[PDB]
Amino acid sequence: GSMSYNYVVTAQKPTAVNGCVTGHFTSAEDLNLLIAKNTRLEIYVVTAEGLRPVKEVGMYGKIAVMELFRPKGESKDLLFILTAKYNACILEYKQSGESIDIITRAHGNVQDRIGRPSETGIIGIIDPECRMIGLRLYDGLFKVIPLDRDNKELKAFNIRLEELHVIDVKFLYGCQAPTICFVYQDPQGRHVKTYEVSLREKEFNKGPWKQENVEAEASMVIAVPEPFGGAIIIGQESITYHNGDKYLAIAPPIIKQSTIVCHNRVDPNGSRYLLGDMEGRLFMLLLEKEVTLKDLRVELLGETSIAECLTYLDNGVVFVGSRLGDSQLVKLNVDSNEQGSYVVAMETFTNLGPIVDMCVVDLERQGQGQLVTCSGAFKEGSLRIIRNGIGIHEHASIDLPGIKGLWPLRSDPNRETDDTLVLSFVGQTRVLMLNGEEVEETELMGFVDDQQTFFCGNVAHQQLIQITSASVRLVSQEPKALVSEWKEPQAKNISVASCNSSQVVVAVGRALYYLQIHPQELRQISHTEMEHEVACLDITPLGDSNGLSPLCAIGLWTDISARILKLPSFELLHKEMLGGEIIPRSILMTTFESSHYLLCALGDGALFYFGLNIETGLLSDRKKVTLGTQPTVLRTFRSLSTTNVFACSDRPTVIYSSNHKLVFSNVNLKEVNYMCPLNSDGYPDSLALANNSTLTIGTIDEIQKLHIRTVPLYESPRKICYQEVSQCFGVLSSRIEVQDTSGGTTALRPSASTQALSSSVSSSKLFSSSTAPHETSFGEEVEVHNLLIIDQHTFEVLHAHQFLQNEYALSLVSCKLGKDPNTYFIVGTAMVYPEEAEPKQGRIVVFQYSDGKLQTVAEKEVKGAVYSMVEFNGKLLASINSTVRLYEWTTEKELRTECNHYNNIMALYLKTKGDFILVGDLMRSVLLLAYKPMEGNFEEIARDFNPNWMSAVEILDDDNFLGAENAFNLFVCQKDSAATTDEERQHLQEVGLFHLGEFVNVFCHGSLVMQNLPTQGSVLFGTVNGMIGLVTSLSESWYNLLLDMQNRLNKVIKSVGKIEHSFWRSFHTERKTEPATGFIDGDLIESFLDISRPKMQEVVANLQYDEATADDLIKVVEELTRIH
Amino acid sequence: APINFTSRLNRRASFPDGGCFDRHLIFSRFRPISVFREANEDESGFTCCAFSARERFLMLGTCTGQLKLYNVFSGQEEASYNCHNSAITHLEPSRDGSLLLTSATWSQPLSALWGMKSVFDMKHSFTEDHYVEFSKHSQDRVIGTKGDIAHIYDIQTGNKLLTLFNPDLANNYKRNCATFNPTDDLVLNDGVLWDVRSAQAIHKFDKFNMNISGVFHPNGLEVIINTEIWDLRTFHLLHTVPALDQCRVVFNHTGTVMYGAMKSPFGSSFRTFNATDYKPIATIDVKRNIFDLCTDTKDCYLAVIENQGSMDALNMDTVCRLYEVGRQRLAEELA
Amino acid sequence: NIFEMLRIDHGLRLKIYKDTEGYYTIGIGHLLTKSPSLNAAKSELDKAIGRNTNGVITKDEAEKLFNQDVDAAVRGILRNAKLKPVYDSLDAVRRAALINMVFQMGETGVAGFTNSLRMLQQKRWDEAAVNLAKSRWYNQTPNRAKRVITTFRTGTWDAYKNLAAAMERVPPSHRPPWHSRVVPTTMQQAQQAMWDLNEEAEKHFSREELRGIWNDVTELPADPNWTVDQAAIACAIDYIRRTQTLLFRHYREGCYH
Ligand SMILES: [Zn+2]
Repeated sequence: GSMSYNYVVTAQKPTAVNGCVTGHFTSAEDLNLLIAKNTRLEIYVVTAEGLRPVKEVGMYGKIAVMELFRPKGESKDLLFILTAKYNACILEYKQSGESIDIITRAHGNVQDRIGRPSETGIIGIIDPECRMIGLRLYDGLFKVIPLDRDNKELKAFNIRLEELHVIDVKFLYGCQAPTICFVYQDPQGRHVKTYEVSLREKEFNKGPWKQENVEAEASMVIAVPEPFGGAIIIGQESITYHNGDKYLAIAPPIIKQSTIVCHNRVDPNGSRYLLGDMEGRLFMLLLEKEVTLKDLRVELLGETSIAECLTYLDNGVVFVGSRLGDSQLVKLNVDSNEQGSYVVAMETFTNLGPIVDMCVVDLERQGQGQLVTCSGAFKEGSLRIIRNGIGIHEHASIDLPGIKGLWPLRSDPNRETDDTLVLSFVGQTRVLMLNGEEVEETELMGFVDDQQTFFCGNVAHQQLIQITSASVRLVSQEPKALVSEWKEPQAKNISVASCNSSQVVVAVGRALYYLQIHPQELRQISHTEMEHEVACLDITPLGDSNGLSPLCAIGLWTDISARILKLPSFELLHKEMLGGEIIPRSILMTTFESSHYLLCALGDGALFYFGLNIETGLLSDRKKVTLGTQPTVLRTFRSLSTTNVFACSDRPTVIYSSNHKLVFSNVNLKEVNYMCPLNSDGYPDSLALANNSTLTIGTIDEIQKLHIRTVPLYESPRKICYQEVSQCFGVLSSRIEVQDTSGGTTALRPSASTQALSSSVSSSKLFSSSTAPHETSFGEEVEVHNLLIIDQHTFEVLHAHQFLQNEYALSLVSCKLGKDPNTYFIVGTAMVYPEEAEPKQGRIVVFQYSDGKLQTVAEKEVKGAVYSMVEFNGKLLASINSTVRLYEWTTEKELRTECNHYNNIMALYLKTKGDFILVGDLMRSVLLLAYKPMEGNFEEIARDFNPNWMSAVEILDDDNFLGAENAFNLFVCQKDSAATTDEERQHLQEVGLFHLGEFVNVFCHGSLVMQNLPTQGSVLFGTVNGMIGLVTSLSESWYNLLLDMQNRLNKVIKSVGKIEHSFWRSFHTERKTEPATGFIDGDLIESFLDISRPKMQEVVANLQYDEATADDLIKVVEELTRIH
Repeated sequence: APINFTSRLNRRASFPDGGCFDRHLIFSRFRPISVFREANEDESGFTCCAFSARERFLMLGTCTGQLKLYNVFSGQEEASYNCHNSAITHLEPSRDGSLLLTSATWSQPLSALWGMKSVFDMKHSFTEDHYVEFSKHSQDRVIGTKGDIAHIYDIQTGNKLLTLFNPDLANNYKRNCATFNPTDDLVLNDGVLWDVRSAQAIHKFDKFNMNISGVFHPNGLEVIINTEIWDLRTFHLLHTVPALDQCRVVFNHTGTVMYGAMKSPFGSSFRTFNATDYKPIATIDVKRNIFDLCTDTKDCYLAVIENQGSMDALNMDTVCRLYEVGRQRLAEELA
Repeated sequence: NIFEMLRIDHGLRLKIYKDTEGYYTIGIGHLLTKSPSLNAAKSELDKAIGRNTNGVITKDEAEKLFNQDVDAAVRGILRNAKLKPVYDSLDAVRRAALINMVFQMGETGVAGFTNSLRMLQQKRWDEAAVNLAKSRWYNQTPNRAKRVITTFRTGTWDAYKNLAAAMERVPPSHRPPWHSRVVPTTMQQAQQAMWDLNEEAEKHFSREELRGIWNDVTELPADPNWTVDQAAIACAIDYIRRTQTLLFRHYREGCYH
């Protein structure tokens, strides 16, 4: 049989919050906040500071239940987690001094092989006595896990539950025996019922109080603690309380507006509760006591992010866990503000989910794509620009133009910190003092100002040098006088300069002079004439720590040579002839991770870097990369004990090392020309840069990360595409409006489509005669859909075009068609009427955005929803409900159909390569078409008949097709053109399977790493949880090596909850479960770099490839990390 | 749970019942794509249909006891076998693809078990069992029916492991067919629930029907006798559905859709139902008399065995027609 | 790689098994003995292969057994009047494809393709491929044949490289029943079957009813080509189809007899 060889790695961890819980998990004394982000568990200690990050762990499972509990006899809380695949575990947090480990106290899989998973999903509850764990996994069953300390395998037992449709369930407080309280639904209505749980008989007994008949939409039960006990039950219009025979009901009008979806106890007395609803409102539910419960009261506090879950921490601080928007740390105030809100945001946490659509664009530089995502759901909806690089923390900005040089200089020998700074301008020099935070002009006498400074700094013997166009000037410090001065004999101009603590090398034309710095003396040590004119110099002392360099790096004119000379003889030790005929402008010797290199940037952006031996001067292992066009200035700075080289150019770059492979990482700035480190008393561990107009000072981060810029929209973005020629993005969005007594609709809040710079509304008469459907009622919601034209620089909404009433904008393409040279925005729509099973009407609408105005170019009525559109060889390929249709763009500028395909249930997803078309179906997974141009119609090449409920598709190459489906699995199909029969030839065999644990909405070819000059292809993908992943191809050589690595890693790495990695990654649906094939778990491979080197040795044993040591595979895995 | 599909699809991408609405759309559509005719016959004699274990072939029994297997992709006959001396009335291959159960009309043996690895031969015969069926959980045993009696055999020894009958509780159902529950722990025969380990009758359901014996729902929670749905735990009547009256009821592989098929005495249509709440999805009217139907495990194809011509005419020409599930013909299609 | 070739064309089994005649076999179709004793088979394998095996061998064992079968088969070709000419005419790869054929249909059955082998010798490969497909050998086992023929045509193993998992297969057909419409049969046989079926049929229907079916059947037009015997046998077969169909529908409707 056949097989594919793919590899998938995480570029961005999931950011949505699926659950959060509070308690005492790291110790009995301090207060923890636990966050579940689908697959990762984050532990924090609550502080007055905010949240102290303590430990983040990951699991081989989707966290479906997460609840803390304290068994009697235990000093601090234990953690119960249940996986979506039904892995159950109990966890304890142990800190062995400096090291932290979460130990698995009990574990097992609680799955019934015949079970109907419930409507409201997995529910996990623990009684107040910590005497059991209750699971509602399936209908008609209630699983029970006794919690006495023998139960190290979480052995469970089911109880037949008569009521088959349970909405929510909780254990009650203050009960004689363990008692569950649940809302359930039957043909009479929905109701509240109680049972006692007999653990020793393993059955249900009659509950404390009778059943009552609750609200039609009662959806959550709250267990009220003692002394009151009982249950609160939240519905869409009422909040009720239930106990022995006590009962109260309130129906405040405020809560009818939106469904309350989560809740949280504030105080252990149960007198106050937080309630969050689906449009972001935060309520306080107050139970009035007398003593007994007199009444219930709802009070609106303000607005948060749409909350998936809430947890009150302490001192009025509330964590808002969001999955439709950013998570928040929020403060409840006693006093309201202007607007009457008690809710004040303290801290925002980035959430990319849901990623509904995305695209890759090379906006700022060339060769390094950014992702622009459609993120968030309703008032949280936004665009997110995802850029790879290193960011600076600006702390100052002065508009001093025309800087040519910059140096950090210490002023007072008695102190350890840089507290002066000197700048070079064309022809002359200024000095500024750096007291405090803000700077002001000085001059330290002994320094010139009539000539252009080429260098200055702290030199040996408590004194300072400054080299200019006509002098080396040496200045003592404590008297601060001009204490020695050099000059070329015939007084020519100093062209090039270089210097360190003890040494000076300067050039005048083809000459070099080597001078030593001794007390009050510039001693000229030696002189030489170079073959050709001197372009650049460097004497940075490397290696064996002397302070005095035996080497001089030099770049020359007229032969593009980099030469390493020996001091003081100027002996030629090495001559590297470089490529081309433009001068080297900057040469530098440095050491990265205890290894010496020679760097030399030429004028045309190019930069070679050799291995340099600091004892023999050999230049080896020549490598070349390009870093822009403006010639590059090299300049060194260290961080903790590491060192880095900041490469000034039109594209600033930071060069460092990572496992002995050099990193070239983009800097998030415009164009930096000159740079230095500056550790001031007011700018510790900072930098200083000059952008040709301004001089900026700030802090830089250590390693490169993903950087996210957020454009709020306050609407739901749905699709995005980029128009290069009009330097803007096209974005489809919808907002929710509510019908009012006027008969029309009202938006809840301003948003992108209601605040555009210009705007239009559809003139189409295309659905006038068609039937008038069920009219909308007052107070009901409707969707208004819009094409947004968004500027690629300011991200302002330049234009908003409102579509027809009841029209959904479903798909979007930017392209040119036929002979027409205009670039158009093309939009596929559906007429969506809420009572109708499926749209039977739709439009394809051609717009163009020219000279700041959007015009409707053409229109085409179709017979259903246009889910997908792709530019196909100057033609428009579209899917209308179950047909795939190819359109031609006539010279009259109308769409005219060329051919149809009809073998679909619902053609949701389209991708193309060449004349091939990949179709993704609602239920019948994927299908391959070919356009036959000598007949002008479609040929169906092959199908996959398996019932995969597709959510996104992608063509990896002419033979391989990637699929994602609604059960969080990936698969790859292959056609076999070289098959001996038509039956074989027309069947796509699934040759790759993998459980991702995310739900994928979009694939697209692209990469967030710069690629100049192990792995083929780059497909990015976005998920509902905001996780961004990467899929790529491997040879069979690499796949077999890393598959071997994976099984070896799995025996060594401990998994939280003791979940088998092969069980986690197994392809799993309710139709079948199979082990993964054809997929390397890149996240597992990368965790190799994090294990201890003992563990690292144990994995590598008994292993050979082109033996194998621990170091060979660090070079492999480190190389693999560079794809993202 | 928005009624319109397009609203549900959008909500899925950003804010994930809807699967029920999806099934109402999918399993209301059947477009015919292929007809299978018995080779070398002016009037086909097919009586029974089932899919191959890997469903590459359509297994078609004939009125003269033959079993003819056709390639689904090409329609060409692949193999023929001699099984009985009367019309095949039932077919059931094993999941592993190693064995097959057959049932005849009047010849003896009425039922048999056949190997399907390298040589199609009889493994064991069930001489007077007119209906025969595998155990559900592990396909290790065979359950056959003789009138009101149930017999359980072992698929390797062939020997009768036990016999279930209780003349005091029996309902003497016309079309009685004994069957296992999905766990093989229980057996329903003649409207009477049996505990297999203890060979004891657990419960006798009341008789509101004359023909239908009853089936276990694949969810393990309900028992479907004709038009009556009994809670498997409490034995209370959960629903009554008049549409299931006298219908052979099949479940799709995942147990979320229920098929049912019925002057002339036979039926012209089959109905689909949401298996989880029994609401009807669609009534698909073939213009012809139907005698068998079966689905594949992929919910891709539905094979129906249809009598060609007028309904009351009852011609002999009986073919098998393939439908593709979830698929429809548009007006623009028919040109 | 003639071993691998036949591992895919014929199959390899490592535990003793029975072939389609009931004889004991191991490896790739290596007949151990025609005896019905498994112990007689287990000892022939124990002498053939070096050690005592208890009827289980590993691939390296089977290939040693296979190559001797190939060795034995080429000695049969090398000593054949109609096959030694063309066996010497081919290189290693293309003679391993003729060894493939003699393994299938016997070296005497291969000797039948007289003008097919004449073209092979003459090295006329494309023309030999087209005439080779016009045989029941091709039409019965088309998979195997067209992969051996591509070996004859091109001198490579390409029809055997990177293949996909074999599609589901199904046991060979039984021998056709007496009422098969191309295999002939007798009148007593046709007459007896009606008599047999009528035992059952008369329990459910009157004789006037059954005669109506006989009448209905014999009043349809027949081949002007048929003999009176062939026409009468055709009437019996249609009668049996009709009546069995009526019995099937009767039981489905419900038989209270
Ligand atoms: Zn009868």
